[PDB]
Amino acid sequence: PRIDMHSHFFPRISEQEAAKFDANHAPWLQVSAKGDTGSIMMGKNNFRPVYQALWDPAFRIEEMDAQGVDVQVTCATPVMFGYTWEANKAAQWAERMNDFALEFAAHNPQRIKVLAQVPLQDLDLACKEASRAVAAGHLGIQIGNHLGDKDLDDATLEAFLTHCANEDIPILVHPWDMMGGQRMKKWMLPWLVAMPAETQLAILSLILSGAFERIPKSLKICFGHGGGSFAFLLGRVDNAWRHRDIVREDCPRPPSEYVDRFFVDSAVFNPGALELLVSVMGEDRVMLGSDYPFPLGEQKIGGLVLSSNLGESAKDKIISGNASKFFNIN
Amino acid sequence: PRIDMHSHFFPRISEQEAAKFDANHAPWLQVSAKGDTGSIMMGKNNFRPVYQALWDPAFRIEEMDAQGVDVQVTCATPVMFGYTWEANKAAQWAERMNDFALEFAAHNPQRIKVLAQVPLQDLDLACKEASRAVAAGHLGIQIGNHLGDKDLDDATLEAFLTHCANEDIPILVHPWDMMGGQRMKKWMLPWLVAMPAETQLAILSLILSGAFERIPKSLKICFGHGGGSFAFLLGRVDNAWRHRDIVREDCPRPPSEYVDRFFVDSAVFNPGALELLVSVMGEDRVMLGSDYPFPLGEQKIGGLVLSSNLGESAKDKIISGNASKFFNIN
Ligand SMILES: [Zn+2]
Ligand SMILES: [Zn+2]
Repeated sequence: PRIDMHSHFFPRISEQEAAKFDANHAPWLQVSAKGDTGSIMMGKNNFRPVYQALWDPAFRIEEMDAQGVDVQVTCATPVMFGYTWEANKAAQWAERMNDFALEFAAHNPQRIKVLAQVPLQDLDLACKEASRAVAAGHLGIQIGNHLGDKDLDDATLEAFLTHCANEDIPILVHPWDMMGGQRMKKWMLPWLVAMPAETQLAILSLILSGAFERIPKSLKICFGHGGGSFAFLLGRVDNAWRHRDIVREDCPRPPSEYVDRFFVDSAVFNPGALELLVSVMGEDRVMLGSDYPFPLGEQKIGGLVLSSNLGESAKDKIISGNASKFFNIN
Repeated sequence: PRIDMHSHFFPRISEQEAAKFDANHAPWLQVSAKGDTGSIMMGKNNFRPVYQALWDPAFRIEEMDAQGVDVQVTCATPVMFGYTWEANKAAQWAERMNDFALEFAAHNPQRIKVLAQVPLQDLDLACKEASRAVAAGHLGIQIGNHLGDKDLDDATLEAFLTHCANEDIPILVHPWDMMGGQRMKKWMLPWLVAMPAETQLAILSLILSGAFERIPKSLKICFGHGGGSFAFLLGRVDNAWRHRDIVREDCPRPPSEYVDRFFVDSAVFNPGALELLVSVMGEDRVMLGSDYPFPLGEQKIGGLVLSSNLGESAKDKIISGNASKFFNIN
């Protein structure tokens, strides 16, 4: 069988629905002109054109059959996170969005699994929504990689991971709200430079802060897009750790030794990069993920892993065996 | 023989010398307490502790003998760039610094080669200093990777590369003045996350802008630290280019096809990363570089390349043959 554990949905939310939370900032879906083109909206302004597989589970199931994807885990589009909003408002938003998700999956719950969002700007609310959404059927949580200037080393965010660790709740960390200023205005550079940097920064924030020394081993956590550039730049991190005490101050072992504490998806779009990723992380900690249905995703889902020269025992863990164990899927 | 083409110096500049350009912003060297520890200074404030190999060519030659480095190409520490200063002031600074460099190399010009800086905030001055410094003995130019929000696609910076291309002047691009805001305050994250991102951004700015379609093939240009994360994230760039017209708008061929237009050093601190780097760039376009004498440099210069399983014909191009041809060294 074949699991795709990285994919997005966006719910059919009317403009009126969105306007009851925040007319200016709550995103909604406009399936207009000829109803296979939509645009995520915000207030009266467009935000991103999207296509119908983002919102239509019946359509999506047929693309899945075409691709050969038995089970697809899917979760919020990051524009739905709402980490800027007032806490209680965002906890209500998260709850709605996660009901939408379970409604999306209900069309075929055996083949469409969902992960939840949480109102991460309030730790108590966020832990509550995580437990409630997993009880209601979500298989885990998807969070953005940072909360403004708080990166994953910040005690609030570490405490959220530790809550999920203590409840067997898995987490997918997705880059979002990208660093950069005004420098990456063309050619989708934020997605090519800032996004992998964001994800590396999140992994290094956990490692170099010594967060894995405090977070129980039971945490199941996965970083999108192969972990960004993390695996390629790891030798540079180890070298810095061996030669500067300020890099060692909170991290008592070589940084590269902490790759037995997390997972990455396989979406690196290159056979040599995949071979290096599996060399660094081990065949047990890479899961097939496509970023479906977005353009910078993998158009032939699983094609990179299947066409590699990894042993077939490795190919089976990545396309299937690892995400069965990680999310608890049959 | 063995060339190390990435290394830094800093001149014995007094505080009084620095204060005649700018007391607050011009950096100077304080070889104090016990004269093998110095600190780069700025005004009355410290900036970075450095050790004597940064400023002492006689000392440096003995470390070179110890390491087995026949020829070392060295260039400014990026804090000496002065890209913020008023143009004419900075052109005078650059000229002084480049005289210092030739004075540094004069102690053994056959084994110490120098690259120059330029006052990149004025294109006419910058082209003039490049030609004058190469005529006086520099083997090329080292520039920072961006000038504020102008990245290498900006016409000013492309015109500077094109000037050097048309005069057979080689260039080393070094990351500096790192993106990030207030998010990377600990554990030297700017050097681990922002620096490789900066260098990838510089390479992608040339490729995706179509600058290599305008810059003559004669340009010899090298990017520090293996090109940052560029080589690992290249498949992700190609995928984006195949699937979004805005990524193609200025770049008429697949981005990965432009790796025959530039060079990288070999400083990636990991055998798998080096193998992938040589797979992407080819054995002809990677040059041994150490970042000597800094802590995040390679402590056993050339040890990574020599201990690899590259063919010995590949090991010879990288440690020696490529930088002989790139800088014109015997
Ligand atoms: Zn995604
Ligand atoms: Zn350097």
